[PDB]
Amino acid sequence: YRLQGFTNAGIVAYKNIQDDNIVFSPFGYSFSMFMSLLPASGNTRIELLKTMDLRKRDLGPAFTELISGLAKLKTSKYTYTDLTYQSFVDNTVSIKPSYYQQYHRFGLYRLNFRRDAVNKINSIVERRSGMSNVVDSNMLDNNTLWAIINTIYFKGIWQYPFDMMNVVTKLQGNTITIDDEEYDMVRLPYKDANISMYLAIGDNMTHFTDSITAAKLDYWSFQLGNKVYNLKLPKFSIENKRDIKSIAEMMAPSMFNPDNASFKHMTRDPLYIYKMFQNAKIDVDEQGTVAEASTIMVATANTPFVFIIRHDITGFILFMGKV
Amino acid sequence: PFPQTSKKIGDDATLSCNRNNTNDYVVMSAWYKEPNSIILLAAKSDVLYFDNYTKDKISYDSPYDDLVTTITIKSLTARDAGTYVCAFFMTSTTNDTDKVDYEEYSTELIVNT
Amino acid sequence: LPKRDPPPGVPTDEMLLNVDKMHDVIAPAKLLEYVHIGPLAKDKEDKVKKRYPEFRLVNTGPGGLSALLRQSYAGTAPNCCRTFQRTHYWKKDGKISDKYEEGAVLESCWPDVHDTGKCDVDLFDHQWIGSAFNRADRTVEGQQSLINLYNKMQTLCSKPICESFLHHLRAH
Amino acid sequence: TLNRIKIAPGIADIRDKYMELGFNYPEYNRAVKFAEESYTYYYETSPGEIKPKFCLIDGMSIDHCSSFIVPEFAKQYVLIHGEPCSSFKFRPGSLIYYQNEVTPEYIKDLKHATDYIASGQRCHFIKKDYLLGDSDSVAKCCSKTNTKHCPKIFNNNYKTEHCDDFMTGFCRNDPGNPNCLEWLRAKRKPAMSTYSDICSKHMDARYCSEFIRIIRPDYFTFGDTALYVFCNDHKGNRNCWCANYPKSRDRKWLYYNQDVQR
Ligand SMILES: *[C@@H]1O[C@H](CO)[C@@H](O[C@@H]2O[C@H](CO)[C@@H](O[C@@H]3O[C@H](CO[C@H]4O[C@H](CO[C@H]5O[C@H](CO)[C@@H](O)[C@H](O)[C@@H]5O)[C@@H](O)[C@H](O)[C@@H]4O)[C@@H](O)[C@H](O)[C@@H]3O)[C@H](O)[C@H]2NC(C)=O)[C@H](O)[C@H]1NC(C)=O
Ligand SMILES: *[C@@H]1O[C@H](CO[C@@H]2O[C@@H](C)[C@@H](O)[C@@H](O)[C@@H]2O)[C@@H](O)[C@H](O)[C@H]1NC(C)=O
Ligand SMILES: *[C@@H]1O[C@H](CO)[C@@H](O)[C@H](O)[C@H]1NC(C)=O
Ligand SMILES: *[C@@H]1O[C@H](CO)[C@@H](O)[C@H](O)[C@H]1NC(C)=O
Repeated sequence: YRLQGFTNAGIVAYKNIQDDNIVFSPFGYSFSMFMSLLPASGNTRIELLKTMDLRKRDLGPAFTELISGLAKLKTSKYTYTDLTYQSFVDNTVSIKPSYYQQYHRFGLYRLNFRRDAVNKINSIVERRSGMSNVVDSNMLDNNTLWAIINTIYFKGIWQYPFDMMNVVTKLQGNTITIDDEEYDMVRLPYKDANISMYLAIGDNMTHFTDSITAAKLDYWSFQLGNKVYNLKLPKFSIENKRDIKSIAEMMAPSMFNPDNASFKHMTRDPLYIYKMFQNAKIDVDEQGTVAEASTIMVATANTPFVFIIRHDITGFILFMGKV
Repeated sequence: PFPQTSKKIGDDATLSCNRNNTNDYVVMSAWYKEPNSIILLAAKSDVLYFDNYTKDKISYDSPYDDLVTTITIKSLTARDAGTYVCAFFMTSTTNDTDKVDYEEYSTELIVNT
Repeated sequence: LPKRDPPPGVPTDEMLLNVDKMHDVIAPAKLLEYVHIGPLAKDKEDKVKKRYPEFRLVNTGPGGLSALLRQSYAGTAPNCCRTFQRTHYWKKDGKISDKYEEGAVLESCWPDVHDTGKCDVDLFDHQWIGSAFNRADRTVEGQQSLINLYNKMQTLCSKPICESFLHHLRAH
Repeated sequence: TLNRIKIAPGIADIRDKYMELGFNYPEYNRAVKFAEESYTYYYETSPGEIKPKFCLIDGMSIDHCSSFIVPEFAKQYVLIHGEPCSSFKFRPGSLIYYQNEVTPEYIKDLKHATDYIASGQRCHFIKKDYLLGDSDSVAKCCSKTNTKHCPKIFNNNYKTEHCDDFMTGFCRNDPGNPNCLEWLRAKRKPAMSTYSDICSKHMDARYCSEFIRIIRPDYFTFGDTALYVFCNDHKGNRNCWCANYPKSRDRKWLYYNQDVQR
């Protein structure tokens, strides 16, 4: 009924970043954490429901609006979106007969972690989506018995064609005052869709990135108003890869704990997770924008301007970062 | 054991299903092909297409009826001639409870000259 | 407190559509077909449900906007297979008819019923014999009863209807 | 209760307005993101559907949100049960979107305690084929005289049998319309049986000639018997006594056998 706090979980995951090279992907990280509610049970089920303010009667219908959002992101061909999912379960895992047809076609592919398990993970990623080498050699060790994977790909094209590139064009622009601060946010819409790419230039990025939120970003996406403007934008390429483990023990600690892992629906024997890792990307060209991201949750492994990509009405915060 | 509803070359291959219990609330309805294809998934009036499928080959001509889901595949093809996997992922909303109910009624359609 | 009035509505043809004067359109309908009508309230629901035992009424949209969905389509052989023209006849005070009348329950006949063979047994105890070669339905149930009728006719004729069958048996 | 009244109009879109619902209690202090409507949606909102800003209310006339679609193309649209939308009791048709710290539980307690929110479903149009009018309109465009304004399922050059019933009688009264011949090409048995009776009443007309050439090859038996009956009492014909009951330009007055041997 409401995927309200779902986006904020990824937003907060960006907040705890202390660096200067960011392509963070909130949608990829949040999707794996929320939908992992399926095998959770007992103590683990109640803790995640407390997280996102989901009353336990409301599980179920949450999946429905997610489906509506996934379909709504595809409304054309020039600018579209993609999303896939895939998990992994070992042969030695005592899978309940109920699950082997309840969600057989979703995932839960069987394999063995001790016979070229890295290659087994590899062969399924490229079929589901356009990812290339989300895996790494040191991902697995002697205690690996589970895995899970997410994926996002993007493609967009500007509304007003391009004309350090300076463009004289009619557009929406104004000045924003967060708190004793001055930025001139400039909206750059796309074509035949309702998604866009934003801009902002300033000096103290800490006062800017510490309050980024889908809630407040709407309040900044409308103060912009139509009037003739003249902006400059370069071509570049950004990169980021980091870790999420240290920022996860506050939300669902028991999933990592082998003693507190209450996963009693998929399987009865104990099982637990260790870490997770993320690899984000973005490219910039003249015609439009290209964006990409992925996520793994497995045992082991001045004056700049900020870019933000956002859907207009749904609120699914796509990749954000600084240049 | 449902009889195989059969149609002719390139016509309305109108398949159908049916649930048992009315008071149980449907959370999702999906249309698969055996064993794992997911021809298309849907919910309410919004249809989420999978892989290579759009409105030209399958539509959802029961968007304002919740008793039975039906499909109206046009321009029938030999590729479309196969086993079909209906789906009613079920849940109960009387009070707070943990339960899932996967009801399946697989139907076959055969096309020939 | 601001106050605003909705702009003047444009009444589309959906809203003026009436359930009556439609019985030359409702009767022609196949299985699992949603014949859209106007807003049908409970005032007419009982008389239309008896007039249409072949339809389950379902709610389509807001304001009682509904449409009669036909789920079963059976042809009562006592009339249909003998009176070829009547694809939909009524039952007024226990009598078959051809025009629409009030109160008379409506019943149609299975489409191309002579391609199905439902009334072959009833007809046994020019019109239906000519449907032999039009048996392109290829149904498993229909074919077995077809050859049952063919063998029975062949033997009973060997030992008017039989006389005509000899003429039909040129290239059928 | 409610005290703040700031409508806070925007610059990007005049429809986008931000009613600042500032109640007395500090946590009950939120500025919502709603929008109104003042457009004419001759264009399309989403592929196959239209989503205006009018949050329809239960117990109210369904004619409200059919205003905003431009006519002479709205004749293809029908309504459905929309997703549960909340409106303003003081702003009939206002549509509030879910964002910020506003939650359905928070507004549900708001509306239940004090009714400034009108429950309902968002107006939601679905495109399909055209719809049909009355019996006279069935007479008009099924007879292929005005091949517009009615569903293509009727205008499909006599492909489906829904308008078979009426023009059966119309063709019985007058076989003059060439569109009757097109319907004879539709390859249906009830149509052949009914009009062949008209053919058996008057056979000299040329309409019976192409009747033999169109549908008779499919159903030889019924046409041949009816033709045999006509010449039984009408023996004044000068071509129905050639190898017939009263015993090579036209074969309309003969069985299928006689022409093959010659
Ligand atoms: C979300 O984003 C979508 C795009 O993804 C936005 O919709 C676009 O809106 C713009 C501006 O209104 C459109 O741009 C212009 O649209 C015209 C193209 O034709 C349009 O009108 C046709 C009307 O046809 C009528 O009659 C035919 C029968 O002849 C019927 O089939 C129709 O239903 C109509 O009754 C439509 O068929 C056609 O689809 C278009 O709507 C034209 O003036 C210009 O060339 C220009 O393209 C744009 O086409 C819309 N759609 C798309 C896919 O790009 C939408 O507003 C956004 N939602 C928001 C902002 O809330
Ligand atoms: C950017 O400016 C920040 C301002 O402080 C922040 O905002 C004020 C209003 C208070 O809420 C305060 O607690 C916040 O921390 C500085 O903290 C920050 O260091 C500045 N950035 C850099 C890189 O120096
Ligand atoms: C399921 O259907 C069967 C078969 O008619 C019936 O016996 C049973 O009661 C149904 N279950 C319900 C209604 O819960
Ligand atoms: C079901 O029980 C829950 C508490 O467990 C309660 O909130 C709810 O109102 C109950 N439903 C009905 C229909 O009584």
